Amino acid sequence: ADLEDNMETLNDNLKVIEKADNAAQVKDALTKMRAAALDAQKATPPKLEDKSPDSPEMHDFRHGFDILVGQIHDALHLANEGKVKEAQAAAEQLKTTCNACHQKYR
Amino acid sequence: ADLEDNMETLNDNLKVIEKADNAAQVKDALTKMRAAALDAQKATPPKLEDKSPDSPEMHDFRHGFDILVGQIHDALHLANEGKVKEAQAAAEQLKTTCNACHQKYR
Amino acid sequence: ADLEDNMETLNDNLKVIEKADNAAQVKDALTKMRAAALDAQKATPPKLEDKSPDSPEMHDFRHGFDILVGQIHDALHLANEGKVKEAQAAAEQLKTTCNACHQKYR
Amino acid sequence: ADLEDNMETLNDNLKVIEKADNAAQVKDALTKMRAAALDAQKATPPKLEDKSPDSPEMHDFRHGFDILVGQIHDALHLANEGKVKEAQAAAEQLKTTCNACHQKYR
Ligand code: HEM
Ligand code: HEM
Ligand code: HEM
Ligand code: HEM
Ligand SMILES: [Ca+2]
Ligand SMILES: [Ca+2]
Ligand SMILES: [Ca+2]
Ligand SMILES: [Ca+2]
Ligand SMILES: [Ca+2]
Ligand SMILES: [Ca+2]
Ligand SMILES: [Cu+2]
Ligand SMILES: [Cu+2]
Ligand SMILES: [Cu+2]
Ligand SMILES: [Cu+2]
Repeated sequence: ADLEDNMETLNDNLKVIEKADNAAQVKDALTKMRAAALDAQKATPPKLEDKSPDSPEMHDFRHGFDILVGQIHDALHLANEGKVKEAQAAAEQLKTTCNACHQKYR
Repeated sequence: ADLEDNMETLNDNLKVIEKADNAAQVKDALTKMRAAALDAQKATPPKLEDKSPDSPEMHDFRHGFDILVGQIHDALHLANEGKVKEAQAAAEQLKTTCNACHQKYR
Repeated sequence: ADLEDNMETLNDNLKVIEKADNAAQVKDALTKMRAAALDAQKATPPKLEDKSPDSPEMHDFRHGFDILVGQIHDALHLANEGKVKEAQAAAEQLKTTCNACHQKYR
Repeated sequence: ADLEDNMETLNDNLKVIEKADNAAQVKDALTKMRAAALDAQKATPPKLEDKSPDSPEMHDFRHGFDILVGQIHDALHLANEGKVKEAQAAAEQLKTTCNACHQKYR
């Protein structure tokens, strides 16, 4: 799985979550998103390939995934409580984080 | 200040950003919006007055401002970089967060 | 309050959490800690008093409080599950965030 | 890599850090520790092999690595700044987290 595969996984599972009916479905999808986000975190994206590995952009890029992983964690806790709609609402709000990184680095 | 006063401050400064010509103007407005958003986050809106404090609705309400504050943060970084048009675009994109909360709780 | 009082409030409420008998007590202390952290966030620390307000040091100083606030939120959620023992553990573990900011800026 | 291989990497790099006479070398070693800790967080340890992942011990276990990675991150930043003494100090303080987990789950 490269960065592009990780992004497919994140995108697909956000949709799985908003379509889901029960807490197990949401938990399973969030867990897949967590793995994909942790995987993507070490990647050098195409738009930063020509920058220093030690650049502020690469630092910030990696931190974008820390934010995303943190928020997935909080959503996963809601799903573990069986709070389907609250967990779905939290997953929906990950989109701001997806967008924030895309605006800078995609 | 109270919730509605915070909301007027958010709306007024969005208009200020829209009309701004330089990065200082935008930075000042975003700074004011951050403070308004943080104040608003502690409020109990009229439609949730008779809901419990850790209720799904109050939890969701508070988290809406977390999302808004994060978006202000990113817009403020652009204004800090002297990127007026980019910061204005980011400020514009805030509106979906305003809209989403209004749809539920206003 | 000033920065020093905010710091005493953080310390004192950690003690309150360690000693707590129930979830309400934990929630109340965590809530106080959030307020203290957000107040401290607005302060200029002695070690950075002569630096610019948008300096990378001031930027990082302010963000240290965001990390702390996020961890307080997570702890509050455990208390709200009635998981007092786990919430107490999470609160004790906040100390690494305290210590990290201290190494740089205290 | 498995739990034990990652743990040896962690221990090896701590010794490297303490041996080192320069910040740049410390930075190199901390980077490898960060990768190793993150690769270890996936694991179920022998002593908790009977538990589910959601259990209080396994939740506490997983968060142990979040604490460690956050500390490695802060150490890395001090090394980035060419602060050899501060980074080495931060590194040796990692052991408290190493030991706190061992005391409970090794
Ligand atoms: C759940 C949140 C996210 C979703 C749903 C998501 C979704 C996607 C999708 C579908 C793509 C490929 C389609 C396209 O290029 O337009 C993509 C690309 C990309 N994303 Fe994300 N993303 C998320 C979070 C993030 C985050 C947090 C970062 C940075 C920290 C990021 C960085 C990138 C980059 C650099 C690309 C371009 C990859 C390439 O061109 O190979 N994404 N994202
Ligand atoms: C930049 C984004 C936002 C803007 C520009 C904005 C603006 C406004 C305005 C102009 C009002 C009219 C109410 C009045 O002043 O009497 C209002 C009300 C309200 N807004 Fe927002 N808002 C924003 C974000 C949010 C968010 C994120 C939430 C919830 C998470 C929210 C919740 C509410 C509520 C509950 C009211 C009704 C208050 C009352 O009736 O006293 N707003 N907002
Ligand atoms: C719950 C975690 C924390 C605890 C228990 C705590 C506790 C304390 C205490 C007891 C002091 C000494 C107060 C005095 O001199 O009167 C202090 C000082 C200080 N703390 Fe913290 N703190 C925490 C988190 C933080 C964080 C996250 C930051 C930075 C983001 C921070 C920045 C500072 C600074 C800059 C001082 C020096 C204050 C001065 O000299 O005026 N603290 N803290
Ligand atoms: C930098 C800090 C750390 C160091 C230096 C360290 C060191 C070690 C070493 C050398 C081993 C023995 C590996 C072997 O079998 O050859 C070990 C095992 C172990 N460590 Fe750590 N560790 C650290 C962090 C942690 C953390 C944060 C946790 C828990 C969150 C943890 C939990 C464990 C457990 C459960 C074992 C038993 C492995 C087994 O028997 O399969 N360690 N550690
Ligand atoms: Ca697909
Ligand atoms: Ca939608
Ligand atoms: Ca009013
Ligand atoms: Ca008014
Ligand atoms: Ca007691
Ligand atoms: Ca969190
Ligand atoms: Cu960093
Ligand atoms: Cu929450
Ligand atoms: Cu920032
Ligand atoms: Cu957790």
